[PDB]
Amino acid sequence: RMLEVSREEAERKRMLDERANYRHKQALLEAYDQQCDEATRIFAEYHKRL
Amino acid sequence: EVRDATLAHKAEALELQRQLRRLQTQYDLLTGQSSALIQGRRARVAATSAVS
Repeated sequence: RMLEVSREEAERKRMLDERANYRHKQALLEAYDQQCDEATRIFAEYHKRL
Repeated sequence: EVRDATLAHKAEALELQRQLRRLQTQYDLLTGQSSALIQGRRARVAATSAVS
C-alpha cells in the first residue's frame, strides 16, 4: 500500500512554478530575438532591398 | 509468584494489539491519504510537455 509516489512533487516544483514567473524566459527570448530584431533593424531602410 | 506465568503473555498481548492498532490506522487509511497527490501527476507533466 505504499502507493503514493512523490514524482508529482518532483513535478509540483515543475508543473506551474514556470508560469508564476512566465515572463523571465520572454526577457531572454527577447535577447535571443534581439539578434533577429537587430538584424531586422539593420535590414529596414537601405537593406530593405536585401 | 504465579502471575509471572500469566503476566508474561500479557507483555506480548499488548505488543500485537499495539501493532494491530498501528496496523488498523493503516489498512484503509494509507489509500485514503497516500493518493492525495496522485491526481497531480496527470497534469503535473502535461504542462511540462506544453512548454515544448
